[PDB]
Amino acid sequence: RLICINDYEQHAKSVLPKSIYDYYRSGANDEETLADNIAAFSRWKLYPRMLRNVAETDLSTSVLGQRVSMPICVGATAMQRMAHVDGELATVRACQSLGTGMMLSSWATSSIEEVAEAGPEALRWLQLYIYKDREVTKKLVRQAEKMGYKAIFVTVDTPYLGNRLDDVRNRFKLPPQLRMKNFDSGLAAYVAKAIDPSISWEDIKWLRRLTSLPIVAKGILRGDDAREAVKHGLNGILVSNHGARQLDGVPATIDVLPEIVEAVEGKVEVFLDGGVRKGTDVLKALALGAKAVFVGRPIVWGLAFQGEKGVQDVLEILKEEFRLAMALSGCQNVKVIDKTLVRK
Ligand SMILES: Cc1cc2nc3c(=O)[nH]c(=O)nc-3n(C[C@H](O)[C@H](O)[C@H](O)COP(=O)(O)O)c2cc1C
Ligand SMILES: CN(C[C@@H]1CCOC1)c1ncncc1Cl
Repeated sequence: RLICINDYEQHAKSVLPKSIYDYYRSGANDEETLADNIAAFSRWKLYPRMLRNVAETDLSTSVLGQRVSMPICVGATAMQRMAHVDGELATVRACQSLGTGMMLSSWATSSIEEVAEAGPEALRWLQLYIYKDREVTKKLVRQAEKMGYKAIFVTVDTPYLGNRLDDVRNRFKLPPQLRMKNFDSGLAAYVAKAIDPSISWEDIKWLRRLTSLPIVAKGILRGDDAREAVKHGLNGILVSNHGARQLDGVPATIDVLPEIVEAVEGKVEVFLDGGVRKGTDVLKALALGAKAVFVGRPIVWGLAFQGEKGVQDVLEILKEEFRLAMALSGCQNVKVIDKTLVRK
């Protein structure tokens, strides 16, 4: 049956209710950036070196000083219990098995404590939204700290929710038995009531003062903004267009990655998400300077197939495709993945 990430999506479309599949699949508006996040990877060509001795491939690396088994981590995707009854608990258990890290949504269908209890040994980070209620926001940060999460990924590209046309058509809502457990389109309305469209760099200053955990700015697409994040004492940039779900017609993340890596001058780690489906996508991102990549939708498709086992399968497929791509390119380890491997 399922031997690559595309097969898991096709499986998920066959088993999920349409409204849930569309919620997960959709991009904003005409979905131009959604297509481009994938197409852009294909424009970057690989220039492999031969005869480098690749018997001993080492995929291991580090994210914000913490060791991981591979530069492939789980990104925040809301409401995972819609895909499988065990939701985020299935995901964290898979991450612990694989030795990689999980970024937990602020809009998870499982709580910060529940997830730390299901994956105590797993590397775990919290994705944070700035709620208009700063007390709620602070409590999330404090819970993350108490529960052994290792970083905060603050999402900065969502002052309002993007317009995903299928969600509006299907009047998207959570199924009845589920809740966001830490507290038109139903989600757009929620965001407008709950999430602060006023946030500015002053609020980044507040958050930097609030916690000593590493903080990564998630959703940066300009070099100037990346340089402002470095100025504010943040510890990494996640180059992201929010899975093409926010402003449509922004570039692919793999296309803006080199500008952001250049802009930060090595002062903080730069990560990428958006369109990662294959081991060669991971290799291209690392050649262009990313430390690691995050995967969103592929994880949800793994849950839809088989909960924890299906998440483990998806991560193992990406791991083995990445191993093979490194080997065929002449790369023994991630430290030797260099800029001459790629050209557009
Ligand atoms: C169904 C879905 C739910 C998402 N939920 C969140 C969220 O709660 N918080 C967040 O910051 N980003 C959210 N994202 C954005 C993801 O963190 C990530 O940027 C994106 O999925 C990466 O692209 P990919 O799906 O092509 O791998 C979501 C993405 C999807 C597809
Ligand atoms: C044994 N494998 C997996 C290959 C993938 C195709 O057939 C076997 C590897 N082991 C060490 N370094 C790299 C690789 Cl790709």
